[PDB]
Amino acid sequence: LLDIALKGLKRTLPQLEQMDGNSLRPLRSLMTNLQNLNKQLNDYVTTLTNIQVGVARFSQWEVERWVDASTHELTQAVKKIHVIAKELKNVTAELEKIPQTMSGPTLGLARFAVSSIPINQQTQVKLSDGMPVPVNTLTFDGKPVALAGSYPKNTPDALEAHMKMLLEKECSCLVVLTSEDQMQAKQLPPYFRGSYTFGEVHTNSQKVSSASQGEAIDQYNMQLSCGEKRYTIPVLHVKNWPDHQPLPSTDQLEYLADRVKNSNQNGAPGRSSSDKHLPMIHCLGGVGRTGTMAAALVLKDNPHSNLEQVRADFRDSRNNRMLEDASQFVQLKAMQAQLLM
Repeated sequence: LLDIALKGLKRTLPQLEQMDGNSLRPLRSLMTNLQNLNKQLNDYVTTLTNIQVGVARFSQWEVERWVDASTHELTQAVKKIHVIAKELKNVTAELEKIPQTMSGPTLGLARFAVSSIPINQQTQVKLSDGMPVPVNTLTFDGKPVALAGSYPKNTPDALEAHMKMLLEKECSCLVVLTSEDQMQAKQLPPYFRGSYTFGEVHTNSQKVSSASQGEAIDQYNMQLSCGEKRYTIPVLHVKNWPDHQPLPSTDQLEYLADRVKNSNQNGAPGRSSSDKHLPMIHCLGGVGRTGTMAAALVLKDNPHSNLEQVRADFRDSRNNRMLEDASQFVQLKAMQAQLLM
């Protein structure tokens, strides 16, 4: 059955690949092959096929009533169709490679390759329009703890997706762990500092002098704007946390955990959208320091939590690298000890 869903996909793709805007005024075939394939490969396809392309869904291509629109409104669709097709070439390879584990789809928006920093599928964040982002909803003991991702890739599309997510998921706060020296060594965008326009989203972040005085943290107030929507999310930038290492003292971790918890902490217990009002955390890779920070927030919510289960649950909801590095795990243990004392 896949002999068809593969060849009939190894020819239909290059068709959409080569398509213009008005060249839209294969698609019924492409979806046929996919429906046929319909495991870890099917969920990958389900996600892609579910991305909205014209206030609808690619798995619809009401689309006709919409096409007959402006030259501009069709180019934005074709461009979206190029992105999906590009991704689908992955399924082509996975079949042509003839599947228990599959990272969620990355529309080239991910900073690091999934082969190095994988993205668990079922917990991968998706926007209202179903566009997947390189972020995972870390969960411990069945409950979502934070949105962890790698440092946003330096591309207008990746940053636009990052900000859209911040505004839509209404994250309690943004927590950046990379130092000024690391940011200025890998050229990470200080997107959380000034004013930038990333697509349909505008961001204006002003430093909060009163709370950025300490020699360890710079706090900002970030105002995001998109259409009729507005949303301000506090930002916590840690400057004294060297990569691949724990904080200078166990007290600084606890302090860090406190300020993160004491900056928004909104969100309702047992809420249906357990995906909202969570802190968005990132260092360079969304695994090391990011994992620790998140773990530290777990101990503050409940200092009894089994740190080994925290680690195992963080690995099932993002990847195997969460909390690698013994150095940091030892500090967590120390932290828990004080909280228990």
